[PDB]
Amino acid sequence: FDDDFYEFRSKIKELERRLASVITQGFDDYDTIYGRFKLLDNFEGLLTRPIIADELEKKHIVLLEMYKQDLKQVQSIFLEGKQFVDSMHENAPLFLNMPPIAGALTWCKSLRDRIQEPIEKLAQLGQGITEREEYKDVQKLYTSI
Amino acid sequence: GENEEIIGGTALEYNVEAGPSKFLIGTESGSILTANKKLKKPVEITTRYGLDQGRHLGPVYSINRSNQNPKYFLSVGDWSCKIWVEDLKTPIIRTKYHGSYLSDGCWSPTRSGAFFLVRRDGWMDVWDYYYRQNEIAFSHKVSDSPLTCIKINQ
Amino acid sequence: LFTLKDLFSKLQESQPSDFPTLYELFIPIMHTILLIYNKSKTYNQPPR
Amino acid sequence: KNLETIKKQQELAKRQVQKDMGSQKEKWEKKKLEMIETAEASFHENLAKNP
Repeated sequence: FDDDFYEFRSKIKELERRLASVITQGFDDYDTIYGRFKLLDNFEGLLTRPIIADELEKKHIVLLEMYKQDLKQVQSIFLEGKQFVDSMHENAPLFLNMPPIAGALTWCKSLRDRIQEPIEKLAQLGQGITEREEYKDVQKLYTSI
Repeated sequence: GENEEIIGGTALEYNVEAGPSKFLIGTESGSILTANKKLKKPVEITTRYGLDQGRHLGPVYSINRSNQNPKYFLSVGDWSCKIWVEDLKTPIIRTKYHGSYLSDGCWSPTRSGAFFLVRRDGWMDVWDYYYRQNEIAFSHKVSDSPLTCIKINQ
Repeated sequence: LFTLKDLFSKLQESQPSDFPTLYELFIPIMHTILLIYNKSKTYNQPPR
Repeated sequence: KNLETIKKQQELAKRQVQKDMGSQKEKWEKKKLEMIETAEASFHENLAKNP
């Protein structure tokens, strides 16, 4: 049996390397923080202990970089918009018939809601993502926005 | 239940292949309802597309369904267009975010694959799903002034 | 004779469940064996 | 269809972990073991008294 285990263990180690390669292809595809977080959830029960976890550690760093770009991009849209909202110009962030005051609050809410969805997802990830210095830099940016 | 709030019907979609039964209605809050008219009870609001996950961040300004495949319909809410299926609650394909909001968007009557969005930035942008699902097929500046509507020749 | 009663608890088992309760019953079966060492005293071959 | 089934499993998984979970479990098992140890101790004394 011990010999039959070693044969089966080798086949599994070959299989776990093919899975890790398929996950990396599938992650290099979606190209959206949402689409990628959805992929993980499918394999959340299908993590093969440490061999997948070694791949996830690299994957976790890429997600944090993606959320910075969106967060930075929203900030740049907010600053440009904020000027137009207060001004009440034609072609403003305010969408169709709203009040010039309530429209701002609904606009601001829509941005605030966009940023807040990934954070509630990031909290669910394990492997001490909070302890990583990269995550801490994103949270500090988020708070200021 | 008991919580009844009256929310503004921002878009309406109706097709021959869907039939006179279904009327697909988009709202200000971001949800999409379906009103099946009956000769029995004067009206019924059957399905609730994106009560939970699919909720758009702004009002659903345009809905449309492909003439080739009427099961599949897209709704062009806020920054990001989405695509749905005629029973399911949550959207099948979310397509990116964009520079500024989206005012309108429609399928090609001829071709099932490609559908055209128009941004309030000024640009039109085309998503041809036959070739690529990740990026835009081609974008095109129409005017420096925003784009409030698109329509395509059937 | 005391171990034959302990073995009777195990030998009786029809290979159904057991391990759930026998894991509980093992600790006391051990506690009996310890007391057996003290009681005999002149127990020849206590290391065998 | 699949994402929903896995999302349902996560809801069921949270319960299965902390729905059948009861406060003070290991301590109760130790107290049950103690009563069996005292019973065996009384049986060996009775087996000592017979001889």
